[PDB]
Amino acid sequence: KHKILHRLLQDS
Amino acid sequence: ENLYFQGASLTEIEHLVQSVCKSYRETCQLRLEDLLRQRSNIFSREEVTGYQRKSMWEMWERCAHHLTEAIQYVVEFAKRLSGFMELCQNDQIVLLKAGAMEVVLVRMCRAYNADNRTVFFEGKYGGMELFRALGCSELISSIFDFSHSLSALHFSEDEIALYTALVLINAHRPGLQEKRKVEQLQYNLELAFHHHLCKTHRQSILAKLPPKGKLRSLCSQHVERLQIFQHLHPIVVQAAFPPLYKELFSG
Ligand SMILES: COc1ccc([C@@H](NC(=O)C2=CCC(=O)N=C2)C(=O)Nc2ccc(C(C)C)cc2)cc1
Ligand code: NA
Repeated sequence: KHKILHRLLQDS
Repeated sequence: ENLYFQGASLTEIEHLVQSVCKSYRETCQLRLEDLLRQRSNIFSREEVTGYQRKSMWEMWERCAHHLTEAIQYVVEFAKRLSGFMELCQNDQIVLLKAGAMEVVLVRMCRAYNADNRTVFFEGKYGGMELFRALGCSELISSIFDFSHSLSALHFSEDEIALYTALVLINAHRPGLQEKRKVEQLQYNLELAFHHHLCKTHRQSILAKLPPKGKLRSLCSQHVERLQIFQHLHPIVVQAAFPPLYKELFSG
């Protein structure tokens, strides 16, 4: 899933 | 895609040093000067007893939260790290899943006082006896011993910055799609770290640094102790453990 990690990485 | 994905000159290695040190300064979570001043603020015998009297599930949840908060600052450190955002999304996740916890364990030595063997936890300094309710004395003692051995190196903030960037940018992590790109990034970061040590006459610490298997063993023990806790309190993990924690350490 990696939902939170993807979000943290995308959130600029 | 990035200068540090190819061979870099001395001047570019010098810039990389300043870049890593800056990225770390902006993401270190806790100020070293605040940690050093708080060394006198130690938990009372009554406070230690109160933590020992807490249920296993409550201590696990408090510890999983604080660890999760520390990992968020590591994610921000990775994002500001020269070359990291130029890697693909799979590789960024691979590097953070394998390395975030290892970076937190290295960062931890700053919050650890070798003089009285205490760690900074929830506003004060406490010994390992504070975590007795967790029921994983081997893992806790191993983390304390590791922080104790790192404390003996007397790392500066700049050295922590550079070493910690290397802990994260590890081209040998299983699952890397752009292994050659990670390898070149690791090489330049190795050069930046060794250059700063050369410049500050601190190359003597190279032989005294922990073996890479020591950080992996601590992480493997963490995941193992999590599974034992999960068996005993599965609804505690599912309902009360941070989603980021479960994503990295459960699956
Ligand atoms: C960046 O390095 C650190 C980050 C956090 C801490 C400690 N913070 C807290 O206890 C905390 C309190 C309240 C809050 O909202 N968030 C965090 C920390 O997490 N300490 C710590 C020390 C040892 C362990 C293990 C040995 C169990 C776990 C946590 C220490 C060093
Ligand atoms: Na220390």
